[PDB]
Amino acid sequence: CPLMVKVLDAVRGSPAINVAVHVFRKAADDTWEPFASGKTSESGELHGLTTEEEFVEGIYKVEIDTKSYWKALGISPFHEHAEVVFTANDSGPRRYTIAALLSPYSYSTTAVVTN
Amino acid sequence: CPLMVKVLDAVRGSPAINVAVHVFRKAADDTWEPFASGKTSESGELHGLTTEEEFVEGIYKVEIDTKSYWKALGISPFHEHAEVVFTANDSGPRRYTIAALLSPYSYSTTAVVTN
Amino acid sequence: CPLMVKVLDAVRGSPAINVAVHVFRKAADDTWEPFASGKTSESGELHGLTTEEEFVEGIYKVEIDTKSYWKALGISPFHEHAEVVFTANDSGPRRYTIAALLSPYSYSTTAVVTN
Amino acid sequence: CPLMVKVLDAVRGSPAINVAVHVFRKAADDTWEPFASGKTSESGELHGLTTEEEFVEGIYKVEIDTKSYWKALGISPFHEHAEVVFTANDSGPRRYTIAALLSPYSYSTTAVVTN
Ligand SMILES: O=C(O)CCO/N=C/c1cc(Br)cc(Br)c1O
Ligand SMILES: O=C(O)CCO/N=C/c1cc(Br)cc(Br)c1O
Repeated sequence: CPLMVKVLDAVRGSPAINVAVHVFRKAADDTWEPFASGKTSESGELHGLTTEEEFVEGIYKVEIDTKSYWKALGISPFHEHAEVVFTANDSGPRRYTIAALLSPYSYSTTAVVTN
Repeated sequence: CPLMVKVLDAVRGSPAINVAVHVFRKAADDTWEPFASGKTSESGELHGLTTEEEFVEGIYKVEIDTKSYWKALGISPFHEHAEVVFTANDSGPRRYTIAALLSPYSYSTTAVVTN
Repeated sequence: CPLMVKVLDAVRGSPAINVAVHVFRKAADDTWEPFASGKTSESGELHGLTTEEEFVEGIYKVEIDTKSYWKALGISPFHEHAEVVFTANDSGPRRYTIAALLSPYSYSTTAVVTN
Repeated sequence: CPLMVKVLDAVRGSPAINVAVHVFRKAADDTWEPFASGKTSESGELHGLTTEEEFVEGIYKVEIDTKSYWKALGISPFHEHAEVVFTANDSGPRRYTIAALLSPYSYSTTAVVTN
């Protein structure tokens, strides 16, 4: 699994479950093309978005739909979504974990990159 | 001043100076139209981007050029940029400060919305 | 002013107002001795804790009473307090700003060290 | 396993490996007594600190030795350590994951608490 997403909720101290995630890849004409999508599980994780073969070099955007998550908990948050944009596999294949820690008016995102 | 940006460097414990910042407004055709831009000051701040008159309700994006910042420091970064996407709302407080705390493989962003 | 504290609330997107903050110095017997304290202002800031004359090199602890802050908002928190422990050094810049970004089950802290 | 620690490095985008962790528990005389200790693994994780039987209600302090970690990478960081202080098991047994994301002049810590 070369691209994984993990989302945590900093208000509740829990995984952020059922968070929609959309992944896009920049095309040769410089526009964002759909690449994969899914929803976080009960553990706040999203696996199985892509394969090593499909996950070629490129610029990828991982959009985490945080606004819908908070609205469903009764909270009107600040951001529309959290966007994570990065070049992938430009020095050969890697495994990426994109993690996000969510609060209504703040989020943090990190990447863990392994061989 | 209704919209300010503050950028900090978590590696050096300092303001992030001379970071390019672009602000976009979402247009009716769903595309991002340039709105304002600048470079952070020696205090890591960018003021004077817009006026109360111009900063009407809508969806805005603040794009912080983090990749060029880390490249100048000789540190290999993960993200192409940091993106902050939000709705400006007239029902809340009048000043929006978008703050970002930068590391090579991580960033945090918060919104401080005050009167 | 060589030591300042700034506290933000990531749930409300606001300064964290009226938060108690205690500063301690490590004594020669390795115990923490009270040094200075106060409550954050309406801007979430606490200034005037010490002077350049008093703020000699040593190990200091800044304890932010986050539990009482969340209790006042009716939100169940995880931590008893946030603790920031550091060595003050005369070889670096002269002003230390200890910033903290608070959520019920998470906090971030950074140091902005400037001239 | 009711108490786990996970540490990430925000500069390198990797687990923080070989980080020393000391856990203390407040005794009836209000002093911190040693409770458990260990080091993070190649995955940045520390398991096996305690058992459900031993991990009774109390106030616990998890001290993550961040300064030694950074010094070994050639970096002189700001903090002496990251301290996480919390009441545990006061509404029955729970499972706690204490996570920390490290940068030289900043860290964030969250808790994931499960039944
Ligand atoms: O395994 C679990 O239950 C959660 C532990 O993983 N933590 C991830 C994580 C932690 C912090 Br602190 C900041 C960011 Br951004 C993260 O993505
Ligand atoms: O006075 C200064 O120099 C700036 C201090 O403000 N801190 C802001 C801030 C702190 C943390 Br922790 C995380 C995020 Br995101 C922030 O935006």
